[PDB]
Amino acid sequence: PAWXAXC
Amino acid sequence: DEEKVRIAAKFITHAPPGEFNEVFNDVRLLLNNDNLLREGAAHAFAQYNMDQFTPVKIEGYDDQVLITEHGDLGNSRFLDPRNQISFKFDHLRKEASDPQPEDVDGGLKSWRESCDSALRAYVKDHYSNGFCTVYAKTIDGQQTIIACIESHQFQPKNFWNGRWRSEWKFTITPPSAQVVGVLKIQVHYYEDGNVQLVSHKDVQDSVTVSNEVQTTKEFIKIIESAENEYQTAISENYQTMSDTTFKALRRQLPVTRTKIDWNKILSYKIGK
Amino acid sequence: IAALVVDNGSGMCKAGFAGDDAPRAVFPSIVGRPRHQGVMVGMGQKDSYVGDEAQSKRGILTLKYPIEHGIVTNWDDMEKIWHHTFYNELRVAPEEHPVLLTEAPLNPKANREKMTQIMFETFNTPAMYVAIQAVLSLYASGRTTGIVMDSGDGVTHTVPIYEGYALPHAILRLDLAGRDLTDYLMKILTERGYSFTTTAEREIVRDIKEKLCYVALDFEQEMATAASSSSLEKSYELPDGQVITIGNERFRCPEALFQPSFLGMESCGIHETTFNSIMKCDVDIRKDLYANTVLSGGTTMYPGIADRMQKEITALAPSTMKIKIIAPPERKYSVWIGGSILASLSTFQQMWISKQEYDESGPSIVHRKCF
Amino acid sequence: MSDQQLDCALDLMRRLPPQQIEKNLSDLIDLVPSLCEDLLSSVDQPLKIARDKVVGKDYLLCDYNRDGDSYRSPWSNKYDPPLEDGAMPSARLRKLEVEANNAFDQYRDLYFEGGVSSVYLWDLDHGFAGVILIKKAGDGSKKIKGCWDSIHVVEVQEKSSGRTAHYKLTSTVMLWLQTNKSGSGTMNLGGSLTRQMEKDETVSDCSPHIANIGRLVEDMENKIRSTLNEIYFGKTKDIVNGLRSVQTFADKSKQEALKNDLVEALKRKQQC
Ligand SMILES: Nc1ncnc2c1ncn2[C@@H]1O[C@H](COP(=O)(O)OP(=O)(O)O)[C@@H](O)[C@H]1O
Ligand SMILES: [Mg+2]
Repeated sequence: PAWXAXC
Repeated sequence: DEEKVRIAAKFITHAPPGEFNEVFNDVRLLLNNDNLLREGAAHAFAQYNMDQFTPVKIEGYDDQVLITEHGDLGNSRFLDPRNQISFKFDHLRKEASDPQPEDVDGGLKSWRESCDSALRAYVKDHYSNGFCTVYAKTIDGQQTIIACIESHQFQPKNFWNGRWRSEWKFTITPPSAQVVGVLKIQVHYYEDGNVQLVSHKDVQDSVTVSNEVQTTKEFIKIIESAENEYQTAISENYQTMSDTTFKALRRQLPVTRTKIDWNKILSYKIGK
Repeated sequence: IAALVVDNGSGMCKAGFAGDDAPRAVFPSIVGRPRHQGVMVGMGQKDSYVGDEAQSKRGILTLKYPIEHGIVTNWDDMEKIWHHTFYNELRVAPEEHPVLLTEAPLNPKANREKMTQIMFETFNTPAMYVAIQAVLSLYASGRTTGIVMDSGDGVTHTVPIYEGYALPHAILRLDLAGRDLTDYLMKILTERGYSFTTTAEREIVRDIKEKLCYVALDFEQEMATAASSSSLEKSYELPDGQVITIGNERFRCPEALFQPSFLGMESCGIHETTFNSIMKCDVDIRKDLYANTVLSGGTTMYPGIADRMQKEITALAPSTMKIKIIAPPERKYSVWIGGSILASLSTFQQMWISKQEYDESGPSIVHRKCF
Repeated sequence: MSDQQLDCALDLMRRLPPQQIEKNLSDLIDLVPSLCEDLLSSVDQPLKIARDKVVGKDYLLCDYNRDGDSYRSPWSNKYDPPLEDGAMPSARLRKLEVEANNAFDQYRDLYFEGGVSSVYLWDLDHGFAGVILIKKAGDGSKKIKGCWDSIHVVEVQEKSSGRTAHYKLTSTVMLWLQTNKSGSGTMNLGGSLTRQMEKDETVSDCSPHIANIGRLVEDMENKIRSTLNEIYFGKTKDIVNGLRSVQTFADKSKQEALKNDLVEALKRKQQC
């Protein structure tokens, strides 16, 4: 969810 | 004068065998006089042609005979152990001529003329094009077989030249015999820049003597094994291991596996 | 009875009967196992899945390719790919039709035995042959001489085929291919904050690579344009509906084929390995080759790749040699197409290893050929 | 006449082994005086090491850093032996020369992890020109021996407006590898290639002219090296296999024969 499209 | 003919001798003696005739032409164009070069080049070419080991064809024999020290009679003439006929060899020109018959008892000689005849076929099976000779001589009281095999390949259109030399000595002794030999390879490429291959292998062995057919087969098996292993290493090892050793002299990409960056390279004297 | 033609590609297995101009089966060569427990026992759930079943079931499976780089890694996985090919993808019994297997040049000799033994003894093929892939490609392109640049998911292969023969001394196996190219896309996506890790997630990236990415005719000029204006930016939304916004990345990924340095690869680039192959030939056939540059396999599809390849290899060759790039459509499948033609020849119909020949000679049938 | 003497002298220096260049050149100027100046300018040859005693660091000697009777060190900026005048660079060109020496010291350290390098720049009315020199010997603790030598000579055209420069690079790489392992005898390989490349680039506020030069040098050394390794493996595979293979070639000829007839049948069945 941190990641823009993944975490 | 004497320095000029010693300078020419070094060039004529060491010249690549696809290009040696051209090097002679180069040296004869470089200097103003023919005779001082021609008279030294004859003596050089004697030694030289024997170490090339290269054959000549004699117009009535319908075969190729190698040229060497073991073949040299003195008095500018060479042996043919198969045909048993001596001949004069010209060292500048391509042909050889005016043969003379040679007689001997031939006991020791006859034993390997069989083995020679066998070897010929295995030569045909080793090289696309290939020639051989097997010399018979007493050396300080020793009984020896000297078997030799040859290849020249050249093409001007390809800008590559490639060459083979082999020497094998087998010393007759019951029940156990001794063997000594040398194998050599030379290749040159020059299409835009130049690359050269130069190599030797030396071999020593021990054998036992049983029958004419068995010695014929055995010597051939050794030649077969040695040449095929020598070629196998020189192709299969050099296509990989030479990449790694040449890399150890200079790398293809750095230790980083990245192209270097001039800003960081100027600024960062990275730690010891 | 008609022959079956099989292409053992690294990424997708292309298969069908002979004479046909398109394969009847085309699927990703994946064996996919459970990532998790099958709690709803009423599903009739499978010990592993394959092809489009695995790609539908992507989110719950560990996707393994049985071919990596170009070699079979686990024979039983490949054997499952073949079993599925016959019984499920084509719905045929392999005992009942002649079979052709594609193979790569310089694949080690033991592989030929394993393939042959599996095809006769696992699959009972009534006749069999094994063919160098690249040959089939030119053959399919009609021409009887040229240099192939075949690149699929695993190997880039360059072969000069002359008088209809592969010239083995000139064959430049290059370990850069689609799969490797996929990895680099993952990284350049990462720069802009998008992440992908699971082997399922790899296949999502593959879908992106096959759509947005393209080859720019000159790198820094394009990149300077892209750095100036957002006009070069496009999008494609994942299965979870979120759009990805992408510019500079589009030319940057397939640039790697010309620059193996970008991935730290010591081997030369795609035009380079082509030239480097050409130069090894019998000199008289050099011009015969340069007019006859032939591209194939899935990685050859990127827009602008042919025009770039021309401007690129033109530098390496001495000029006025008239280098020309054969790159029409349908080059996605030239290799399998070629086999389909080869398998239509009445002479080839005589030339197969028969089942009876293998049933007398075993794998030793290849020892006359393999040296 | 004399132009053909110089041409056949250069041809000789193409045909003779690159290991023997200094011996063969001294001999060739002893066989032909008057041509000595032409020969020493036209014939490329291995570099010479020098020690700067004031700084305690090594440098390399070339015909551009030399000015008559003496050579300028890239460290102390003095000539040995000293001179009353000397064709020095400008102060700003000298500072650039120091920056180049530092950048190329890192470059060489990363690519070779040893040997020595040198960099020199000479002032031109239309820009700058430069030489990069590298030398590296193999591991004297080992059976395997060798050397590698770099010569890069670059000419820079600085244009009137729009801050572009055009770069004209010439390069030569000299090689010898001696190899003595795997029980398959020994091989020596000689190599010498020469290339030219051209580019124009806009000057930047973040990267100075040396980074441009350097980008060309790195791309050139990658291209040269890749070319070298492939030239070695090409000729060392094709010619050596061709000389001493026969049976594999006969079985591949059987495949050719079958496959021929299949290709003939393809003409009819492609028409069908
Ligand atoms: N239109 C396309 N754009 C980008 N890549 C593609 C395209 N079509 C195929 N590819 C790539 O080609 C690779 C496989 O090529 P192919 O030769 O068909 O498979 P194989 O070599 O396994 O037979 C795939 O990884 C895929 O990413
Ligand atoms: Mg494929």
